[PDB]
Amino acid sequence: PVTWCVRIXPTVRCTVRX
Repeated sequence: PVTWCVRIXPTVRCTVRX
């Protein structure tokens, strides 16, 4: 249920963990 929006260089990604 937790979303982790991290960025790798200029690209942002939201990895959802539960």
